[PDB]
Amino acid sequence: KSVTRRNDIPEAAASPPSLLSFLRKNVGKDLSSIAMPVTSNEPISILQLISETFEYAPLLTKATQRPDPITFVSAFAISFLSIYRDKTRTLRKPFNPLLAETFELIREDMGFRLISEKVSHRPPVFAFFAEHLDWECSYTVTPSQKFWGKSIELNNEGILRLKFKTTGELFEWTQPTTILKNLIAGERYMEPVNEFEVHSSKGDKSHILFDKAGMFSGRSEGFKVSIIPPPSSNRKKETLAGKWTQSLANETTHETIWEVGDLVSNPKKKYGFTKFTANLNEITEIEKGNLPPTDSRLRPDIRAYEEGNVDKAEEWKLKLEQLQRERRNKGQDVEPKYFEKVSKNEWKYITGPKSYWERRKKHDWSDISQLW
Repeated sequence: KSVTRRNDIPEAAASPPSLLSFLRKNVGKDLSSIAMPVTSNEPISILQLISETFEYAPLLTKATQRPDPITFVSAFAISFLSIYRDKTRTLRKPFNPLLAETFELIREDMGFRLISEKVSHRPPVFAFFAEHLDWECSYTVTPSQKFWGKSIELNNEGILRLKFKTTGELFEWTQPTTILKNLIAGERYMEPVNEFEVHSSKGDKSHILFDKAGMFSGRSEGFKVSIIPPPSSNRKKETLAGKWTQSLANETTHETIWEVGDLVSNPKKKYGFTKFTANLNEITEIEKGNLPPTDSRLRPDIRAYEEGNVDKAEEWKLKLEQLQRERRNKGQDVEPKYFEKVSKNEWKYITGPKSYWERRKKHDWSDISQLW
């Protein structure tokens, strides 16, 4: 089957405040814990933002059908950076999810479904489990940030664990470090820095290096990928090259491996959102009447903000934060329901009759409290 998606969002209803303005007043605790006006946000939650990691999920499906899978897994690993191609996207940040807030994403068109939940508040920890007939991916992540004096370093702490359900081959990697520049003056923007590697359980390794730029060459957009197969294997060494803002190709054959999709119309007025981003917070026939009380699509502050009702969005943002603080101080914080902690910095999807997907089949949410 299929569903018609909006592929668009209302234009931003307010001008973007300056992040630096808040950094100077909160010298110490960074962003995630700082009381920010709703105007500093974009209309999605962090769970929805991280779900964009799967915008190009078909690359994973293609990987399970190719002899050199790490080439496509590498493309997939780098692809998420493309959401920042329109610098407008770097002006605001997603809403901080509430503890126990969830976000499901079923994309029949790409053959996968994803479920996510905020499993810890201090520090923030988000758990993700994406499944396709031929692959699945787990991720326990904690976003982090540290200003270097003029620029801020952004990182997602946690290993993305991909598993081919066809062969069992595993791939792992930590998302690359990115930097937010021009916080003082000019047009703010983000760019990846340093390098990172993707590792296969079969020995293969991929080394991704981003071009260095920090004084003239403008925003760094290019990168190179060196594929190194293990010895005694029939796979050979290969190199890939491209720009995370546009495409990636095999340097030897010049064959295109990945290309960016579309942004919404007039993106400068719509947070620089991709069509995929614009579709994250939409309730379609897929979700209607099937969501637990905790889905990000049900948050009133995000919804009001999306629809341009700023004053109401601010009031709701404060209200949700206040309700959570009250629950917390009483020692009555809500416990996550769909993931279980297996170790330090590692959560795992709970299977069984009370799993998210099993509950969804029968609207079994009677034991799920209303966070707002």
